[PDB]
Amino acid sequence: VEKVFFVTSPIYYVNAAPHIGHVYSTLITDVIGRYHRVKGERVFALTGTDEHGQKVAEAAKQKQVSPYDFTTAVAGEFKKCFEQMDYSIDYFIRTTNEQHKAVVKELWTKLEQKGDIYLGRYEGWYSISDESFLTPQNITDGVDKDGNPCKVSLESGHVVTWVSEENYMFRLSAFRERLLEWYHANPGCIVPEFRRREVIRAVEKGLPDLSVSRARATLHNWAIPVPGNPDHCVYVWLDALTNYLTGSRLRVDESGKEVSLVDDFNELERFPADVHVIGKDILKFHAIYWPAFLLSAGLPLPKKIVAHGWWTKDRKKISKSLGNVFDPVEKAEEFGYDALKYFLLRESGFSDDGDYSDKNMIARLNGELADTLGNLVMRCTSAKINVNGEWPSPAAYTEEDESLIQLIKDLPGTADHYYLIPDIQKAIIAVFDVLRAINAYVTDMAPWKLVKTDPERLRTVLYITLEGVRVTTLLLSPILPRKSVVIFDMLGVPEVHRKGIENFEFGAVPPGTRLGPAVEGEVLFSKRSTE
Ligand code: MET
Repeated sequence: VEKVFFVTSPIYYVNAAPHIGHVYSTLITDVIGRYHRVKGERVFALTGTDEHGQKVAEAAKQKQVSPYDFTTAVAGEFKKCFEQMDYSIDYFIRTTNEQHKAVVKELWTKLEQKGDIYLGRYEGWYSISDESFLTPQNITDGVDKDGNPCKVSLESGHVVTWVSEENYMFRLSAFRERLLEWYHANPGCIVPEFRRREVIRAVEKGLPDLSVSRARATLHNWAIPVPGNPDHCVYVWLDALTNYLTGSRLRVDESGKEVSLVDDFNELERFPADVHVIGKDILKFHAIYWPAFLLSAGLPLPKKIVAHGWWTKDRKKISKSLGNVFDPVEKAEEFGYDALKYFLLRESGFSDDGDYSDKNMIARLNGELADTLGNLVMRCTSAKINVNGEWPSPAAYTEEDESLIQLIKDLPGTADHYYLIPDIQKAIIAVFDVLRAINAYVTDMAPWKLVKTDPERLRTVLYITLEGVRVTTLLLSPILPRKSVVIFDMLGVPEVHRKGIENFEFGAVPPGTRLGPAVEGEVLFSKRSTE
């Protein structure tokens, strides 16, 4: 089936200013989308803010201003942050959006008409901070804003409160068997595999029904009224997850504003999501609740959920209160935007909780970006080595030559598979293995000596090196969007050859193609010292 490739980030709570986690989640969403665009597919990448709920309402009361004003301000900080980060997200959705509210009421009504919503009670623990229902097994003793004996979440250490309310209940218990068939029928639907095994384990045990409304007073009336019952507000998470459906139904003008909400998702060809990017902390909502609502509603399920780990800086937890900040915009202004993105995507894979340090950041920048990639691009474009500033016509290939060409021919297929898992770390590693090999070959052939000893041999070496750099750069273009463009400009690659699977093939740029012009004292990535 040919559709718009639909990739999403979570929509983030606006209780506080944007930080590394949100930037990271959205970066992953952005990269996946960028990769599919270079394959020449239609893409719709979505991000946004989760604006209702007790959490956010209470954060706005502590700042002493109205929820409308608070949400709008912090939403503006998220937008500015994501604009500053230089993503290519197609739409930014806000749950306060009036068209989103409409979609929630449709979905709610669908679940009701299906017989999957009844009036009951929830008597149990709740984490306001995580907007999450918890069982006694998932709580323990801790301390509060005072240092008094309270209870807290085992998942996140946030304070939990006991809740005893008449609530509308969704019949989650009835979807155990269908969710299990879904996980087994699609054994790559949740990534990484161990997180997938976690979900199955939990659903195997049993599922209780889920509260999907709350008494209106508890939410400080900052939520979507339940259709036909204004005493209840819709569960912030049922509201939030619906953003994926809403976004799938919004037509967006060139400027980025929503102009229209279609009746049927099939109209825009986006739903269901091909990949939901999320953090491990919200897996249950996406892998258990969401598919269950969708099955209830008769809507198609997503194809993949990819769930990633948390970040630390210098092996310490990130918190401005604890005196350990990690400002991405600041670190990007220092070391470069593409470099920072590279590091975040290279340093840790999804199954791990990565660790930033200035030490390790400078090591990768210098080692991989400058010494391996940058160095190689300057060599094959240098006036010393490439005396005509053109793509030379290759002569006969040696066996060594071919060993390298084979690695390059194989690289796209391999990088492709990793991008589609998705496993961006392994895609990057694959590309740089090929880059290390090209460097080894260039050291080995010593083209600088060939300039005078064997010009005919130089043509071959130089052509392979150029083509290896082009192909590796193309495949890195979702990771280094701006730098890939500089590289292609230096290689003088025509625009048409900078995307499309046609240009994954070795030899797509003809000999005779002219290099771009040099600039006095230019460098791709410049090295930073070890303080
Ligand atoms: C439907 S994704 C909701 C995610 C939630 N607002 C968070 O910040 O964790």
